[PDB]
Amino acid sequence: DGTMTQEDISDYVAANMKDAISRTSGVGDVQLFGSQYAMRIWMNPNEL
Amino acid sequence: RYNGLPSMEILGQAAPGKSTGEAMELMEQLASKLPTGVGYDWTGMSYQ
Repeated sequence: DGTMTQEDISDYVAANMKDAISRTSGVGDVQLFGSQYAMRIWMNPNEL
Repeated sequence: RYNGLPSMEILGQAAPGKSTGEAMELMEQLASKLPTGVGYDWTGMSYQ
């Protein structure tokens, strides 16, 4: 429906799906094809 | 927390004459009518 970017999808999968899937019966390693959202502070050296 | 998500454990029993199967089935029927983003699961004795 074009409401979520792949960064938004990656965060949702990481935050809501990955942990439960990683503890599911018979599941060894689980690799996320993306990254969970962090609070990104993008510094400007001119303003610092 | 239950399976890595925030939870609230609810204990109860089937009323006299009725089996646990019917009591659990109603709790599921009542759980389905709850607000958006509220799920449920069976643990301990109910899991077995």
